Amino acid sequence: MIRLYPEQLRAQLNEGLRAAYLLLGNDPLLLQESQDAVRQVAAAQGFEEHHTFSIDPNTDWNAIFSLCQAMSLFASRQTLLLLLPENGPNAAINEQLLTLTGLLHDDLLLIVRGNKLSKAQENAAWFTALANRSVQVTCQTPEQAQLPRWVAARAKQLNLELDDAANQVLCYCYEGNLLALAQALERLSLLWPDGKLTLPRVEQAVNDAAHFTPFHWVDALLMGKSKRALHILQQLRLEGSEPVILLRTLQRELLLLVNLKRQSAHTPLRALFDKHRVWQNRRGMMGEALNRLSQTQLRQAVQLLTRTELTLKQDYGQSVWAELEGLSLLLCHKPLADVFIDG
Amino acid sequence: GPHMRWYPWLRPDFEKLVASYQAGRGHHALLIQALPGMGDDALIYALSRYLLCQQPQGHKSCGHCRGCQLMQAGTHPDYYTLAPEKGKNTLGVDAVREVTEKLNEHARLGGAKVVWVTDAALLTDAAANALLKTLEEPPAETWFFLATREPERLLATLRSRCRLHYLAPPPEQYAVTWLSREVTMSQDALLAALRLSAGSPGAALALFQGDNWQARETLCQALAYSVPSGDWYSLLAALNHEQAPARLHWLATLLMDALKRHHGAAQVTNVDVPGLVAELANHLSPSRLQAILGDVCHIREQLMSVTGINRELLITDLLLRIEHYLQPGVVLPVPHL
Amino acid sequence: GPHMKFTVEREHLLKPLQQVSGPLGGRPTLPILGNLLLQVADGTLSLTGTDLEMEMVARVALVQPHEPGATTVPARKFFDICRGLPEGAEIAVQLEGERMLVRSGRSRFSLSTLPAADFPNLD
Amino acid sequence: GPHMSYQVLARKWRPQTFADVVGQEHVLTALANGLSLGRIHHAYLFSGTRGVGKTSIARLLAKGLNCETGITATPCGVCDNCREIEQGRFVDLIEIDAASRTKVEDTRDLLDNVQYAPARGRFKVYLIDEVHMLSRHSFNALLKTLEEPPEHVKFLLATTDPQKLPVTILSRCLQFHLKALDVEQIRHQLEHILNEEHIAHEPRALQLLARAAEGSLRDALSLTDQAIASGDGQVSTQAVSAMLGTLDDDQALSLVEAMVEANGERVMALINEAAARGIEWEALLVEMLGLLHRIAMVQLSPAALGNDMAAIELRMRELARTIPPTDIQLYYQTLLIGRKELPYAPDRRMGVEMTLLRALAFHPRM
Amino acid sequence: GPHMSYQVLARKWRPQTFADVVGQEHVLTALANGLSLGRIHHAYLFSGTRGVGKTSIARLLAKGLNCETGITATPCGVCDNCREIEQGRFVDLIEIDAASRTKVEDTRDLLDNVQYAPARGRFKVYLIDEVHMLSRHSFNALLKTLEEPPEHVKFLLATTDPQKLPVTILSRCLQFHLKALDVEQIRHQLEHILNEEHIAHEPRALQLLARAAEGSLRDALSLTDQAIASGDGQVSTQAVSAMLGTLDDDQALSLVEAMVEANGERVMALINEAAARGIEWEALLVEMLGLLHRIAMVQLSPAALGNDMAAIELRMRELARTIPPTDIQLYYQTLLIGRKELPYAPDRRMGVEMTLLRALAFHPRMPLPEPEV
Amino acid sequence: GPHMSYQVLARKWRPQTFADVVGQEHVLTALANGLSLGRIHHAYLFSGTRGVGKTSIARLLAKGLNCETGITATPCGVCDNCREIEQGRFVDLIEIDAASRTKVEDTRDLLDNVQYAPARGRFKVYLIDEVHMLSRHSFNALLKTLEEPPEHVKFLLATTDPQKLPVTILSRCLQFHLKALDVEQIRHQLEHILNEEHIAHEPRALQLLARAAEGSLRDALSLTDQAIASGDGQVSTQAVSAMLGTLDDDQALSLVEAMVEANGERVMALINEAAARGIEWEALLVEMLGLLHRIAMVQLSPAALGNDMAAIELRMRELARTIPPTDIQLYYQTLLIGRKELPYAPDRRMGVEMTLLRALAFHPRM
DNA sequence: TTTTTTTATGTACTCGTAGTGTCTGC
Ligand SMILES: Nc1ncnc2c1ncn2[C@@H]1O[C@H](COP(=O)(O)OP(=O)(O)O)[C@@H](O)[C@H]1O
Ligand SMILES: Nc1ncnc2c1ncn2[C@@H]1O[C@H](COP(=O)(O)OP(=O)(O)O)[C@@H](O)[C@H]1O
Ligand SMILES: Nc1ncnc2c1ncn2[C@@H]1O[C@H](COP(=O)(O)OP(=O)(O)O)[C@@H](O)[C@H]1O
Ligand code: BEF
Ligand code: BEF
Ligand code: BEF
Ligand SMILES: [Mg+2]
Ligand SMILES: [Mg+2]
Ligand SMILES: [Zn+2]
Ligand SMILES: [Zn+2]
Ligand SMILES: [Zn+2]
Ligand SMILES: [Zn+2]
Repeated sequence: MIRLYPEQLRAQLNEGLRAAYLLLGNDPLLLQESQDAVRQVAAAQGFEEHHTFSIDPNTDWNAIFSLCQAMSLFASRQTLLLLLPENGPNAAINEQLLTLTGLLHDDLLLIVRGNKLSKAQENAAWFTALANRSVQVTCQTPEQAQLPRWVAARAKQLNLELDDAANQVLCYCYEGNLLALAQALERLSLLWPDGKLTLPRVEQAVNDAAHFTPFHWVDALLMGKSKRALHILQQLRLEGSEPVILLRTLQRELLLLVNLKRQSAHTPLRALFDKHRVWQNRRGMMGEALNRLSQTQLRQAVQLLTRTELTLKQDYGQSVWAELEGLSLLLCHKPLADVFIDG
Repeated sequence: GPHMRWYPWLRPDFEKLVASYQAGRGHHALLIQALPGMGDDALIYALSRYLLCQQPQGHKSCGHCRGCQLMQAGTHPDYYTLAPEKGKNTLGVDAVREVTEKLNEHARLGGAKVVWVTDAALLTDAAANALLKTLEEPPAETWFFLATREPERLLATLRSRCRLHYLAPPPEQYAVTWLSREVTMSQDALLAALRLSAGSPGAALALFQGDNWQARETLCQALAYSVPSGDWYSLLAALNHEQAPARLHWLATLLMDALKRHHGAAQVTNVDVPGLVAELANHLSPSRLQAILGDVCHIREQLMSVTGINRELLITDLLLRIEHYLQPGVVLPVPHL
Repeated sequence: GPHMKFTVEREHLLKPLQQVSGPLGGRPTLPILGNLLLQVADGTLSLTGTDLEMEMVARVALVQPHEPGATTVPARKFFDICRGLPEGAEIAVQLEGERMLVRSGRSRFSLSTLPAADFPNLD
Repeated sequence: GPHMSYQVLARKWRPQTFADVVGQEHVLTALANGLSLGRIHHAYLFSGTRGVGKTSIARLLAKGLNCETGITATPCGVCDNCREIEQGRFVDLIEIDAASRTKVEDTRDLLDNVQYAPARGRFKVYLIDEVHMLSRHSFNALLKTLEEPPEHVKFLLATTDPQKLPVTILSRCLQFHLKALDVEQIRHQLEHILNEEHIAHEPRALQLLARAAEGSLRDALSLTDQAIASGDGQVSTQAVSAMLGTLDDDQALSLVEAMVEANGERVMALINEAAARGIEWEALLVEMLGLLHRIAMVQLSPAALGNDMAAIELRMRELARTIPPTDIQLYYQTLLIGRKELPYAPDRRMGVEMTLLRALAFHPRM
Repeated sequence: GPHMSYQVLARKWRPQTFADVVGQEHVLTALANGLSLGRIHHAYLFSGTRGVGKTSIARLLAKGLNCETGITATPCGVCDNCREIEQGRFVDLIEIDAASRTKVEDTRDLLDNVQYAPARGRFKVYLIDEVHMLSRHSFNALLKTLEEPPEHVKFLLATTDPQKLPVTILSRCLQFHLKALDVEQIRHQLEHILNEEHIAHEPRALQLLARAAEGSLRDALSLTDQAIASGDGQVSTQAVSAMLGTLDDDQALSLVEAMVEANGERVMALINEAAARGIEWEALLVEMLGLLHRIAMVQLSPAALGNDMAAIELRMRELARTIPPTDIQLYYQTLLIGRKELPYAPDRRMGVEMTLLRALAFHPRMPLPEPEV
Repeated sequence: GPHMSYQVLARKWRPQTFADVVGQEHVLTALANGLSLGRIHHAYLFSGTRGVGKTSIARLLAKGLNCETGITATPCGVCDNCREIEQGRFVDLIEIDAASRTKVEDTRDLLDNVQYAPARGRFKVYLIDEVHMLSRHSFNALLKTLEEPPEHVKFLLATTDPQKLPVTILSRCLQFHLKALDVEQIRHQLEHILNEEHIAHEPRALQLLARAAEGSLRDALSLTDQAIASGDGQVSTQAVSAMLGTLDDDQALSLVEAMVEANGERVMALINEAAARGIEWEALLVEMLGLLHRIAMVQLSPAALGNDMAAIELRMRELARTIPPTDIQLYYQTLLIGRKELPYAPDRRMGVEMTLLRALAFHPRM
């Protein structure tokens, strides 16, 4: 199994088509781009007839197997496409994929599109049977730090000049939404075909259609970026995510921070992080937070968190969205008034 | 498993209650105010055995008629039970509605009908309201049985339409004798368990049978460690569990006994653990002890009442607020009118 | 517009109605495409049914006094009226305002129509 | 079989004629005047606390509306329609257990059939019981029908909690507030029915039942049936006293005098003794509330005291002679809050202990 | 009058002319001017509290737009269309109880038949009552029809809480908010109705009915019907006061005056008198709280008393001239706490009495003296 | 119907050329450059705020794509199909209200109509309005059609809520997001139509209409039509101000403005106006608490103001800058206590007024 | 580099299945 990124696919595709291609990632844009490149190269190499299927307990599997085992009157080369569910390949789906690999043939090219593969998913034997001769493509969304480099690289690929300001604006407005980022890049390239993009040109045709996760909010709170935390919170509210998800995601980390701040009086943070399986980036963020947070701030944060939880669960109130800004402004560097933490 | 474990203290009441049904003048709705695990379920089961029996005698079921056999097997077309669904501690309105709609048709075996709700305190407002009218004017030969921790906790409308029977707990000496017969342990711990169970022998016996006694010992040790130092956060390790309200109640009883010892009350709920209560009494002032007790009981009530609440956050915040109260110069809460 | 009239037998009308019903009756793309287009010309009757890509037209001979007009009447309702009449009874049809009147032996119906100007036709 | 299951008093003694109704004179007068004068409405909403008689009043109104004698203020009770509606087989009267048929599908299905004619009676009466349990969609489905129903249909809503109804529903109905029955009315009704059924009783027991029923005839009747079952066919004072929960001893006054003196030792000893006697804690707290109320009342105005019980009121005069009014007021407030939060306690005894410890903490030194 | 079977006060006196509406002037003028100028929008939403005239105004607009004569703001009472719409079952108006047609499967059927020409009249008036009850798919179906409807279709949308509508629906149509009626307008309408029905009435009873109506005329008129029932067909101060379950101030003013003067004996005597009358004890506390709140009103601004309390106005002002605002704060808070604690008192009379005792004992100017030491 | 004035301004003033759409340059220029330079996508998905021009711009795209004078941004409007698209119906422009045709049984027929060659124009144009309400199976069918679109068809989907669409549909559509129109653009447009409709107007009335438009030009046009109605064919400042005051719903923010300003008469007048509208009082207190919390968050950091409160951004910013935090905390405490005590009040109106009076007593004016 | 959500009841909506009315060349 050759594991690759969408940057390196072209050369591999020029090396020669592989029996199976597994497009796996959480990013729609990179998955679609890799799929388009694979299909274009296959069409160049004779693969003319394309078939698409969706994996589902409602999938007519017999039709898929017959198509994989039936020759066509025209364009004998065939491409099979599958769309993995959000849960990935289930055990029954794993057996179905094993049977499909058993019927894999030279004249048939197989493409798989779906979310990331969890360890158990590739543990299943069909994955290894494919990996004996296949290529896997990890289309994972670049993190916050890696976004400007990718945006600049794509801009240079698309033959348009981007400065630091426009790149920063695009990164701030389209994070986790690379599809909309490429839509905006096309929009700006077509709006002004001069190829030079600066702050005044890009500040017009860019909206804040970002896509975030609760982990982004928690990491923003940990790093102390109050403005970024508020941006993530507002974006998540506009998206419609359940506030209880945010409450739990913050609660786990906040309880860990409280315990580690309590324990820091006897043991340095280096051993404390290793005690409870804290990862390296998480180790750095947590160390920064524990150094920039006292006991009183953590206690007030927990008090506000439990007040918000009580408001949400027993009163069924709609003030949790506004109250979460209280935590956002309390954790970073700013103590809040007593009445807004208890009452 | 657990079944109709008849208890001696139900004997004077059961013989009475069946009499109210022997003359045929009994109320269709009998709400039993009995402490949990004290024996309300067994009494209701025996009463239903008498009621559904086609050929009964005296104060017990024949055990020979087909109704008795079907009742023993656990299946009967005229014996409906209303219990919380597996994994959920509530009684939905859908089950009550289905039962009420089934009551329209006649009894299959030609006898009477029994609808027994396991715990009326777990009724959802919609379910209790759907049961209101069915309770009021049931069809011919229909019998309702309800059990509750507290009758006043029920809906003010449902409880009105029901004859209320109170099962008096046995005197403390009789209960301690019964549990000494059942369990071979010290008298001090047994009396402490009986007082913890509000005098209900069944709840204390269940506490001893389960791992709750080990948990109480661990919590007492944690309190012993934490009282002089104020390291109340460690109590979380002993407090966070699926039975957190019981342990919060144990802590509340310990604070009760500390306040009593400061006031010098002759008898205490925690007689088996004098060292911990003495340490709590001397180390903590009564003014802050009252605030800690009130906050602990408030957290217990919040944890019990609102379903889906997170035990971790509530218990952690309670411990942190207690630690904050321990520090001098901090305002204390006052009960609200 | 107005003054259009039919006088047709059920036997000479039922079968062309079945032929022109086709796919009509279901929810259409446009509200008009549920109505058969009724036309009179040179003493013959034209039934038209359209699906934005189909057009089935049935011609019926007329030997009765009439008038060369046009209208659009709901397919299901008109077919049910023409089917429920007694066997051999003659249907007399006219128009007034936006109401198309159907008459048989001691029987009268009024149906809501649409102007022929809005009916789509294949170019 | 004349419905043997009716042996329960709450099912047998519901009134069948306007004259049989006890209390509720204002709503009865309004209904009688409306029926006699012809000022008939199409949406009556009888709202009040539980066990007051709004369902029975609504059924009597339906009987009066659908009687073959005419639109009479006093139903005959013997006509074919009256007998049928007593049997419950009357088609023209529809009783909706809205706490069970709360879905909107059933409400819409019912409202689509309002246009049809009644089978036998003049009016197609709709007895919607426990209206507040309907879904919001079910409420909003009723607006057009309640505004302008046909002349042959009438809605008789009956809720125990009018404030949960949408204002658009309260706006279309004649609201009849069923006043809670007084102690005297309950006592007289209980005496009348018990003497009708030839049941041994004592006037003091009836007074206790009326006072402890909390202004409801159904509660008093259920307590009477409980007393009958407990006392073997007689409503004896001792049995009902041990059942409802009474304080014949002066332990309440001793508890008050120990607490107001900040004597925690005596307070806890008295609590232990009372628990050893199986005291009912809520009745105990009620007695302390009454004692403190009388103490404050005599503190304001001399005499006008618990002259009923001279023995304790002498010591009460001493207490009113010593204790400042503010301490009495705060003690009463704390006892009341403890009674309020008594259900929200792991044990009733523990709740009373909480209340008394809070009372002690106000003046622990003095 | 005729009063054929007394077909309910609410239904009988529904407005039939644009001059008969009790004074929603801000919408009446707009509709009359739009009808006169020919600016007939194809969609507008009536909103406002209960029983104000939204449905009645919608019927009036359908009257004006369906009249045989030219489109006028003064529909005729002889017109065949006007008579039919008054009696209902009109050909053009389509009474659509949206609460009974929430499902989109019915809104789609409505939309399928929108293009058919009306049988009579000019505008096929779609009157949708309780619009906020429609399901989301129903609203989205209504969207494009409301944006570009047929030239002979007008939409008559009415609801109680317009905020529940999707915002684009609010955008596609005009908005008319019908303000709740003032007390004087309600009283004048009640006087008109009772005079036309020839029923004896008194000014105080009608003022009380208007006050208890809370700004909604349908409540006022149902309450007037219930008061007529309570009396022997006659509206009087005693009958309405008994029916509403309240006291006509005064008594409560004496209560609050004895409260502020620390005259506990008078407080107890007035409580005994109220018990003799047998009024609701919670009503006593509610009325005392209301009078204290009105005295606070007067304390803030002199022009805080309406004509309704004029009967005691000269008295009430004097209360605001002597009680410092902090004392009225303490009084109001104590009475509110007493009302909070009343349901848990040993007896309702006991709770009210203890509340009065606490109010007078905590009086700063005249506190209850400590007994001996 | 009668007389030309019946034409609704939301319908008659429908833009017909790209020079008529206003405030959407970032989409108009992109469409023009794409049409002129030959760059084209399989489908174009429009999105943004209500009443901004998504459907109008989609119709303009349909006009431009299907003019026989070449695929161009600016259609002539003289030839047959340009007029047929606007006046009457054009055969090759398929307009589908997806809200009316959510079920897959209609989208299946629609995609069975894509394999047929266009009649008049070169490009078969599909305009699907409110595409966010199609069913999931209909979305699957639409995705299947979009996977391999024939060269003679180009889709146009217009919607208000883009978040509901499948990500696989967004991936193949070049979404154009239209920003809410600025106040100045709305005012200039309203002045343009009013001057070209022979309707008198006054600049302050136009500014009020633009501010009340909330950014949607359709709202501005509807309020303009109502303002003309409220009066005699004249947009007077007094009539417009009265109409907006009648329709205004920001009682809470103006009320907290007056409360912090310590203007008791203004607070009472605002409470009167809120009572006239039947505003829920508990909801009013909840909104006021939310506003106070938000302004405190603004005081802590200016980033607390998101795009959700752009309408009232300036007022809240200025009331944050001018007011010390201590007054904010005291007012929040007073309002929270008042909301706690609101249910146990003689009525909600007097309870909320009493809470406001309590708040006004802190730091009053001379 | 793997990590996070409360319930109880009700109200629509859209789709396959499933069972049945009815009726047309079979
Ligand atoms: N006004 C009354 N007159 C006579 N009996 C009454 C009255 N009110 C209640 N009751 C008694 O209470 C029982 C239940 O009355 P019910 O009318 O159901 O009260 P509710 O209003 O709470 O439904 C009746 O069976 C009757 O015995
Ligand atoms: N403005 C008004 N003028 C005259 N009568 C009114 C008015 N508002 C309400 N009413 C009375 O209320 C009855 C019903 O009013 P309605 O318009 O249905 O209120 P709603 O807005 O709640 O539907 C009418 O028949 C009429 O008697
Ligand atoms: N940008 C704009 N320029 C001109 N008129 C507009 C604009 N946006 C909205 N309108 C007006 O609103 C009416 C409806 O516009 P429409 O584009 O259908 O809004 P929507 O985005 O909600 O579908 C149009 O007829 C036009 O009068
Ligand atoms: F208990 Be009743 F129906 F209000
Ligand atoms: F009662 Be109305 F139509 F709101
Ligand atoms: F108002 Be748009 F067409 F969504
Ligand atoms: Mg009832
Ligand atoms: Mg209406
Ligand atoms: Zn048996
Ligand atoms: Zn009769
Ligand atoms: Zn007319
Ligand atoms: Zn052209």
